Amino acid sequence: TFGSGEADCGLRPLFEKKSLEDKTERELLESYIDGR
Amino acid sequence: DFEEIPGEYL
Amino acid sequence: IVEGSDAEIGMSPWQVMLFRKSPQELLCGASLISDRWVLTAAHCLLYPPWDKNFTENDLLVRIGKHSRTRYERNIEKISMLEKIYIHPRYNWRENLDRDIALMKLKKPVAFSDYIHPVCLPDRETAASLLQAGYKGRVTGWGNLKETGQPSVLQVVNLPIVERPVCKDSTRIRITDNMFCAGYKPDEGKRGDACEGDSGGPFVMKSPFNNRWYQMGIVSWGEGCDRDGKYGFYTHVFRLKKWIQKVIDQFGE
Ligand SMILES: CC1=C[C@@H](C(=O)NC[C@H]2CC[C@H](C(=N)N)CC2)n2c(=O)n(CC(c3ccccc3)c3ccccc3)c(=O)n2C1
Ligand code: NA
Repeated sequence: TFGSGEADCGLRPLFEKKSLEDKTERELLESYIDGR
Repeated sequence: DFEEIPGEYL
Repeated sequence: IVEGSDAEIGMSPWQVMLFRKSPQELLCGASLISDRWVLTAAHCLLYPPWDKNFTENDLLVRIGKHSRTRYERNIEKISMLEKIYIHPRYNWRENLDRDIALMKLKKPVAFSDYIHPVCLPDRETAASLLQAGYKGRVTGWGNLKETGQPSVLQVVNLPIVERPVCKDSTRIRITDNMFCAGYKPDEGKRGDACEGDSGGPFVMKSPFNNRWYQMGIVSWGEGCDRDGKYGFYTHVFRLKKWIQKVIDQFGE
């Protein structure tokens, strides 16, 4: 909702939930100087 | 330009 | 979105189409932060200067959408706004400071492969993330060129720009509730949000819990994809307090 949203907030059924990556996610991760 | 919506919506 | 790419299916599940019933046309972008609450730009709803004043009646909400034009038959769900809440100190008269609004659906929306909400940030998310250079992502069904229209929902990843640049790029008075985004011309990389992009989200994926958060709300700018020009976004974090206020006041 709020406080870092809802709960299942921001986990996409179609990527995250099945551990599939979209074609440009990397881009971003590589900017927060490369992810987790 | 928009395709028609289910009237149930209006 | 100017010089962007087509969305992938299920890539942006929180995305919403602000749809005007009559005539039948998209009015903006927007986002599902919950199964009963949508976050847009206050200017998608009120703009006296332009004789804009959407009442709940004038609107329907479309979620699950990928294709702009077509009714997405078994994929999307269409909602009716129950209530609208404009940011009390939203400044339409000047610089669109606090461009933020909430819309509470007449009934709970159902989560799915195509419909699932974005996180709203905490103080520490925002800290680690909204740092110049860090990339975020914008989506819309808006203009493809300052001066076509997409067939499919559009995507574009843009670097957060250092405050000073924001400022020396315009004549408009920027506030702390604002952040700007894009490439510098040095940078030779393109992409802007554009007309009909308002209300959509500027999201970044946390690299800590690798959750997707809405950093921004597409607000304003000058032209679309103009050199030495940036897109300005409402600062969600900055308004989060306003945000639990109304949700825990009359909400889901
Ligand atoms: C309701 C409106 C919302 C919004 C909009 O087009 N929003 C939709 C688009 C705008 C362009 C975008 C972009 N290139 N990223 C992103 C989303 N906005 C503007 O940006 N201007 C233009 C703008 C402007 C005018 C003079 C100098 C620089 C920029 C502006 C901004 C704040 C206050 C007034 C006018 C304006 O007149 N309005 C009125
Ligand atoms: Na540019």
